[PDB]
Amino acid sequence: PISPIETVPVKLKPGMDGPKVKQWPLTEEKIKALVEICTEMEKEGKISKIGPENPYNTPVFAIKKKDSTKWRKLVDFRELNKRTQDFWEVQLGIPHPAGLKKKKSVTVLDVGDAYFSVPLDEDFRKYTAFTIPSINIRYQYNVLPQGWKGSPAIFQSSMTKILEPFRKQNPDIVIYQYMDDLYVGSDLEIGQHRTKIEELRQHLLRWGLTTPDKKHQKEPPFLWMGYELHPDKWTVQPIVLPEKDSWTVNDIQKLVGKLNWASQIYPGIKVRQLCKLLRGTKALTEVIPLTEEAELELAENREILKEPVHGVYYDPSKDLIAEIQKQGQGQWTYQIYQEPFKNLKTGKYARMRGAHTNDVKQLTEAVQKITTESIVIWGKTPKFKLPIQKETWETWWTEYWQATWIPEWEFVNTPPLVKLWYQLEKEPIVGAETFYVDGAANRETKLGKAGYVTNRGRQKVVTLTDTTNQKTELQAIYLALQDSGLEVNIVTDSQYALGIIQAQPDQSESELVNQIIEQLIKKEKVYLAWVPAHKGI
Amino acid sequence: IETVPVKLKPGMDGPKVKQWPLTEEKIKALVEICTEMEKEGKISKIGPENPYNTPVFAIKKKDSTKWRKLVDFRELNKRTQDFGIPHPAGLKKKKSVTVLDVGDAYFSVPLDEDFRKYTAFTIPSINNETPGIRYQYNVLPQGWKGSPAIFQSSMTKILEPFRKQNPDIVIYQYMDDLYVGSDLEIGQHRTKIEELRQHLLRWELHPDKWTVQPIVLPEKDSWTVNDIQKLVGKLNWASQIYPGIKVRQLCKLLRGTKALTEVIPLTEEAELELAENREILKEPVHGVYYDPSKDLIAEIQKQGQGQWTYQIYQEPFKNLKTGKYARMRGAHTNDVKQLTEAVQKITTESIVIWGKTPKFKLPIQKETWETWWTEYWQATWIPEWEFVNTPPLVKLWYQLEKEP
Ligand SMILES: CC(C)=CCOc1cc(NC(=S)c2ccoc2C)ccc1Cl
Repeated sequence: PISPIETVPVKLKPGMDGPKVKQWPLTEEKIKALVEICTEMEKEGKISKIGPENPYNTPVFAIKKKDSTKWRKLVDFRELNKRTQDFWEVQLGIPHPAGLKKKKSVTVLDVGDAYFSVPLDEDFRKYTAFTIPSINIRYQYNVLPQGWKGSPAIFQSSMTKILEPFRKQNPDIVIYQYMDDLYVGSDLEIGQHRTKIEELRQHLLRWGLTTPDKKHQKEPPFLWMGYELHPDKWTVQPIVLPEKDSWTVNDIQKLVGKLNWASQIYPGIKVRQLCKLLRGTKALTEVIPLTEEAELELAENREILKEPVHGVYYDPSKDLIAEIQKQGQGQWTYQIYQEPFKNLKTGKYARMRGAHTNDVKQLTEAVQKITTESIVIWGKTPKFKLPIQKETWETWWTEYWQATWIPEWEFVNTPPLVKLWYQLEKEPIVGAETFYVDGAANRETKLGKAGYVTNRGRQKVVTLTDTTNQKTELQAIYLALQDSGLEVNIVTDSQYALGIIQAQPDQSESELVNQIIEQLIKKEKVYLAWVPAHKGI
Repeated sequence: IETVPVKLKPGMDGPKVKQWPLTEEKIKALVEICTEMEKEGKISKIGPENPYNTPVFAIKKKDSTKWRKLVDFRELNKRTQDFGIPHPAGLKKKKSVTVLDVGDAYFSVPLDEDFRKYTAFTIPSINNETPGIRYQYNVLPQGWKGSPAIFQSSMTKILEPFRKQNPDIVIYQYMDDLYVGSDLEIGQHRTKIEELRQHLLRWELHPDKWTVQPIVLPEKDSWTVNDIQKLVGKLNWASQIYPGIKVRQLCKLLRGTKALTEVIPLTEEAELELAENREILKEPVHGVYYDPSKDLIAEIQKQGQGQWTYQIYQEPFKNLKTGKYARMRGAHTNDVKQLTEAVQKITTESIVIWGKTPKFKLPIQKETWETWWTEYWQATWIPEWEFVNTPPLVKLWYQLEKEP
């Protein structure tokens, strides 16, 4: 059935013209079917015949429904879609379960073939020209065509208008459109709810939009991209891991993919040894001998995934609480809840060390990421429970070179606490050895020397094969740190070292930097100073 | 009224910037504000057939507890054609200036039909449970560059009387704001401002006090190897600005593997060299002149303890102005607050002085900034910015700025 709604003006992108592709030759059976089917929607007014005044054409296909029984049709709009204008956002984001609120009842109204109910822009219609050839009849769409770029866009806005009055009339009823499904929830008593649904159904019917009756309507639980939605709680469908005897590269990858998704809900899941089987993989279908370490790991993961998890929905009248935990260097797990242990959402992040960072900086980044997803989901920011002392945060941020911040938070004594691994002295140490370190290397030959000399007479130097200047400088610093006692003063002219003085990183991409880092941590008191190069010093 | 045809620069297309997530609190504020404007015919709902978009958000000014809608037309403005438009070099000398929000005036004037599409903006929804509410302007939009331009005529008329009867007062219009400066003492100034308000209805700053501060060098009774080392480093780098600065005589004292704590007596030669350097530092470098055809740039450096330093320049080391900034009372626990405030004051000065907004180089991670800048913004305009890594040397230098 067609509807009396204002068509949305659709034009082809500036400078382009309608489709003109060839029509495939078909079997008499594929033709018979298309003739019959097309005559059907023809009588319905969905499609109208056209003459030679239309030079456009789209390829029509015929595919039997699941397993060669009755015949169905398909139109390949690929080209037309390329020439059609762009519309605004189709779905600017999906509602995450943790952002929903509980309802006494929810019903989904499949407005199925409503696409063919909304009238297309009359002018544009011509571009939808297609043909049913003989073995040895032209048509065009008068309504939104299945597969056409603009259909979903137009269809959505249409439903929006049509529903505007019903929503106003019923501000206690929640509707949510997704594709051709209409999710409607409420907190009314079942009988009342049933009534309003019908009223809605009739309101839609008033615009030709046919919808199924109670006898043919779907109901909860609702499978929503991973979650199993219930009117009072959402559930995570326990993930199944196939116990194979022979594994291929491809298989391992897909496995790790599913496992990595799981880790958000089930922290504890590990894939280190499983990822290790990919090293040097020559082909996607090559078989890999599962290392016992991987067997133990894969097994432990199945136990974890045995216990299904279910949580609660958002309660607007309650505060939001976000707690974070560091599982390892650069790994943080967080869970957001309103009532302790009654989780809304959980998650984790893996931070590739990158250039040079420190745990507090990483904590900061977690806090940041969380704050953002919260705003998108709940429209507000959580109060944070962070495994770090107010003293530590204060010391670090007040002197850090970059602007940084953490919203209202509260320390939670849940080990392991994140702390400052070391802190360079602000002024030279009295009664401490002074190492004047320096390193240089021939850029081209990759050959260098790293060394130092102390005010206490101590000296050293090393020749380095296959090194770079930046490395040499750092190596010098490493040596000074190795041969020095608990207290050390080190002067260098390395501009790169200036980075450490400022950022004081406790993790880096460079293994060498890390060596220095470990040494710095071991020291009681270190004072690092920089002096300009090629001068008197 | 009859509308002037506005167009995009040739070959350009409308902005298609995505909306940032907004808090419940401000989504509400916007919906309310927009339903009202819609009734008043300022804006209209649009369909998906319009693909353009521009970010929107709400802020409350200090001394204001009522939400005010703000749009990010930066992208559009950049694509909107240029169009006579003055800047009084005397406003920079006034004893006092007052900023005025004349944004409302624009809503009276209609916007050319064909350009309206390009002003599309979207009110989002919490958890995407509802489609975005799409609107577009029908009248002149606040924060757009074309608006002050087209309203120019009407504006000059309205002001001419106050102008002719008070040629001793300077009035400058930069977008939604009007800067009124006078040398008249606070009494007459404030009263004359209130009068000017009424004049408009019917239809505190201090400009040169912003004196560039010199770089002061430390003074000790006795200097240590470390002290000298720090000093020499500062100067060596500083020679990029003042080439007359020498550091050899001092560097000479630094020869030898001495302990950093070792006390060193200055040679009469070194003493001179230093005294001479202080002299050169007593005043800003010669040869720096503003070029209206080049972009203005502002660098900011977190100095800790609530202090921040900045430099406005067009070419590196050739600074037009430099200054320090102490955090406002209230932001005692957060940088983002202090930074935005700083950004705002600096942009203002740039306006007063050159009538142009500086491109900022901010010492902050993009994410941190994007997430919270709106929460503290209180200006009708939005300047350009990029995120950078503060070089240790440039920081140590400006740290040495003179104070009262
Ligand atoms: C996202 C989605 C599939 C919603 C329908 O399923 C549920 C939704 C809710 N709660 C809300 S607030 C709702 C219901 C219809 O539309 C909305 C926005 C609760 C339980 C289920 Cl099972």
